[PDB]
Formats: sequence, structure tokens, C-alpha cells
Amino acid sequence: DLIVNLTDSKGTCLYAEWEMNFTITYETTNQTNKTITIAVPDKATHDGSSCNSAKIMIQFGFAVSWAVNFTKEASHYSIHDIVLSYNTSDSTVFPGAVAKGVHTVKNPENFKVPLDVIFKCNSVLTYNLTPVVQKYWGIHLQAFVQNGTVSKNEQVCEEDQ
Ligand SMILES: *[C@@H]1O[C@H](CO)[C@@H](O)[C@H](O)[C@H]1NC(C)=O
Ligand SMILES: *[C@@H]1O[C@H](CO)[C@@H](O)[C@H](O)[C@H]1NC(C)=O
Ligand SMILES: *[C@@H]1O[C@H](CO)[C@@H](O)[C@H](O)[C@H]1NC(C)=O
Ligand SMILES: *[C@@H]1O[C@H](CO)[C@@H](O)[C@H](O)[C@H]1NC(C)=O
Ligand SMILES: *[C@@H]1O[C@H](CO)[C@@H](O)[C@H](O)[C@H]1NC(C)=O
Ligand SMILES: [Zn+2]
Ligand SMILES: [Zn+2]
Ligand SMILES: [Zn+2]
Ligand SMILES: [Zn+2]
Ligand SMILES: [Zn+2]
Ligand SMILES: [Zn+2]
Ligand SMILES: [Zn+2]
Ligand SMILES: [Zn+2]
Repeated sequence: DLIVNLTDSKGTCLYAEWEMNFTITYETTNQTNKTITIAVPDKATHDGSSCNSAKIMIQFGFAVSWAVNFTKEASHYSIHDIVLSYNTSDSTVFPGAVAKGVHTVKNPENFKVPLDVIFKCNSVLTYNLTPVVQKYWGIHLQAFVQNGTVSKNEQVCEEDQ
């Protein structure tokens, strides 16, 4: 139940509510592969998150970090540069991994959301980024919150129709 509620001295400047998990395939011994799913729980930290161009950063243990960009007035703010980094030297989640160190998968998505609204999509957005399947859902989002108060006006993703 990921919640990132960033505030300044005038109120909330960024609100994010969502759920995500990552299905990762990595190489294992004797020329094999292992596929695992990591559900990001809450216990995970949001260090580095900030309200130019407000970002969210999520860390979970040794293994996985995740980040996203919000850039204002690319018409009128873009959700961009979604990046997942995972560390296969962590036996805790990647047991039997051949490769060591960090791997990074980039998401080409560049999504558009109006200002002064809250973006809502409780539905599952799936991005197939081999070797990683990213799933996002239960999303309530507003970057660049004005007057310290989250908007009451909703923009709903098409998947919710
Ligand atoms: C976010 O935090 C502020 C201050 O901590 C609080 O007033 C508000 O209810 C929280 N939730 C939002 C803005 O959705
Ligand atoms: C990952 O998310 C999808 C979509 O919400 C869900 O169907 C699946 O059960 C989740 N996997 C785990 C291990 O929680
Ligand atoms: C699967 O394993 C092969 C070798 O068996 C390796 O070359 C390949 O990179 C692995 N793929 C993934 C997604 O782990
Ligand atoms: C996207 O975020 C990265 C850091 O994660 C930052 O360096 C970059 O400037 C951001 N994108 C834009 C268009 O500013
Ligand atoms: C990856 O994990 C291993 C073991 O947990 C650790 O030695 C290494 O420093 C980690 N790398 C990063 C960039 O966190
Ligand atoms: Zn849930
Ligand atoms: Zn809510
Ligand atoms: Zn905090
Ligand atoms: Zn670990
Ligand atoms: Zn890799
Ligand atoms: Zn590539
Ligand atoms: Zn009205
Ligand atoms: Zn449906």
C-alpha cells in the first residue's frame, strides 16, 4: 500500500498512492533461468523523494530500488523515466544467480496528466520489459499540488473506462 505524501510549508506538494510488483527472470547455474515476483511491501523506504521536477524514489532491502520522474508543463506534466534497479548479488531474493551486481531496466513510457487533477487508476497497468514484467495498480496520484491541497477533480485512466 505504497503512500508517498510529501509536504512543504504550504501543504502537500506531491501525493502518490499505488501498488506495484516486479516479475524478474535472471540467469541461474548450469545454463538455466529463474523467474521470481517481488511484491513491494510497505517497510520499503521512499528516501530521495522530493517535490526542479518532483521525483519519487523507492528502496526495498539490498535488492531493489525504483524511481520515477514528474516534469511540469511538457503538457501539462509528464510521468517519465520509470527505472527499476535490481541487485542479483542478493541471495535473499535472487538465490542461485550467476550474474552479480546491479541491473537496470528502463521504461519508455511517457505519460501525460493535466495539472490541478488527481490521476486515478485502481486497474493493473502491465509493462513487459524483458527480463522484467512491471505491474502497477491502485493508483491515486498528483504531482505539483497547488495551494497545499490535493485536487478534488479526477482524471481516470481509460482502463477504468
Ligand atoms: C498528506 O499529509 C498532510 C500533512 O501531513 C495531511 O494533511 C493530508 O491529509 C495527507 N494526505 C493527503 C494530502 O492526501
Ligand atoms: C502481482 O500483481 C498482480 C496484479 O495486481 C497480481 O495478480 C499478482 O498476484 C501479484 N503477485 C504477487 C506475488 O503478489
Ligand atoms: C537465461 O539463461 C541463459 C543461459 O542459460 C542466459 O544466456 C540468459 O541471459 C538468461 N535470461 C534471463 C532473462 O535470465
Ligand atoms: C529524470 O530523473 C533523472 C534522475 O532520476 C534526472 O537526472 C533527469 O533530469 C530527470 N528528467 C528530466 C527531464 O529532468
Ligand atoms: C549488491 O548486493 C551485494 C550483497 O547484498 C552488495 O555487496 C553490493 O554492494 C550491492 N550493490 C549495490 C549497488 O547495492
Ligand atoms: Zn493491494
Ligand atoms: Zn487514497
Ligand atoms: Zn517521508
Ligand atoms: Zn538481501
Ligand atoms: Zn542483469
Ligand atoms: Zn535495452
Ligand atoms: Zn466543480
Ligand atoms: Zn474491467
